Amino acid sequence: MLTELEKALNSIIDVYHKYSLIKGNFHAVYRDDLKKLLETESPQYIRKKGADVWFKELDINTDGAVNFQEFLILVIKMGVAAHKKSH
Amino acid sequence: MLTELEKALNSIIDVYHKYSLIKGNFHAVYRDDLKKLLETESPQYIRKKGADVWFKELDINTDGAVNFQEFLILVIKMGVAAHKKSHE
Amino acid sequence: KMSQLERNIETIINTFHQYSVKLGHPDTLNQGEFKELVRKDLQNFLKKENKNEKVIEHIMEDLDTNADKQLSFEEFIMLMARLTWASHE
Amino acid sequence: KMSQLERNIETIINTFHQYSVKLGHPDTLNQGEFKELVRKDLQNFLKKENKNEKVIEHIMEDLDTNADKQLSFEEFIMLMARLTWASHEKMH
Ligand SMILES: [Ca+2]
Ligand SMILES: [Ca+2]
Ligand SMILES: [Ca+2]
Ligand SMILES: [Ca+2]
Ligand SMILES: [Ca+2]
Ligand SMILES: [Ca+2]
Ligand SMILES: [Ca+2]
Ligand SMILES: [Ca+2]
Ligand SMILES: [Cl-]
Ligand SMILES: [Cl-]
Repeated sequence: MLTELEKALNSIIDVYHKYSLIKGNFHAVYRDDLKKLLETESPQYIRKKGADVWFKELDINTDGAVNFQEFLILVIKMGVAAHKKSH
Repeated sequence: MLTELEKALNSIIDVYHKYSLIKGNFHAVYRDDLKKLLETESPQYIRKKGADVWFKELDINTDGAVNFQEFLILVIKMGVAAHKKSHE
Repeated sequence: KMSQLERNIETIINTFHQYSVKLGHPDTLNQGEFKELVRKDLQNFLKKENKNEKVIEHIMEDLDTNADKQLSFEEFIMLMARLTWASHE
Repeated sequence: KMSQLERNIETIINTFHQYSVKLGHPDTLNQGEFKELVRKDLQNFLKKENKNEKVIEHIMEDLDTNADKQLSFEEFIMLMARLTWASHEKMH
């Protein structure tokens, strides 16, 4: 039995895969995939930055994709911002 | 015998350790430490961005420190930029 | 209406808070709070580490980047990302 | 005058170039070039992985984010960061 916190962490991987499996490399989220991700998964205060700004910020190696470790930057920022909001 | 490439990767860890040891938590580089790292370790085209601009970019969790995994972002960007230069 | 990603982040925030609020600064984890959370809510992910209290203390010390003997949410989330990465790998 | 970090980066770049230029596009690694680089220059850091050609193949596939069957330097450097992290972690 995984705890609820542990299941939450595994679910973060599932969310990435929903998008990384759309096309091309299954370990890559491309710019249009990332736009769908932000629209579907993130609140307005994250979306309003814009998918192009977010893509440039997350694509650390400038290879035209967001890999899982790069996606974790977005998760960290969303968690920190959500935590701020909740109080 | 580590290869020259492997020794270069381990040396990158040593560079970070040089600066994280200056003060405070020994797994953290703070604003002034990073300024000193950029000034000593990085070329002008990297430095010119500004140490505060780099710090804001590297501090992903906004806890006021740059940890080793955050430092790796700088190393990737430096690598990509130097590679571009080496054939330009 | 909450997305899957939002639910997972809420789970993280609410778990942090369950412990942070019990004692001391209500929005940070002191050492006893961090230990309790890791012991219960990361009993599988940190199964080996939980066998040694000093290992857990060292984990906290590493995460405590402003050296105040407490983990803010900012500090703590770096652990959650490391653990997700480790699970992924 | 070159810093410690700059020398380490130059070592990475020169090693990538050594193999990328052997065949095909001179600034990317094709599968055979990548295999050669891993077998020789990462014989310690990827010791277990090297024992299976198909594992080395999968690592390149995962790194090849635009799926053109070669690794640009941008794609390759992500392996370098991952291996540096792994080495940092095991010196705990
Ligand atoms: Ca994909
Ligand atoms: Ca990328
Ligand atoms: Ca320090
Ligand atoms: Ca940080
Ligand atoms: Ca508390
Ligand atoms: Ca703290
Ligand atoms: Ca080539
Ligand atoms: Ca490619
Ligand atoms: Cl594609
Ligand atoms: Cl301090």
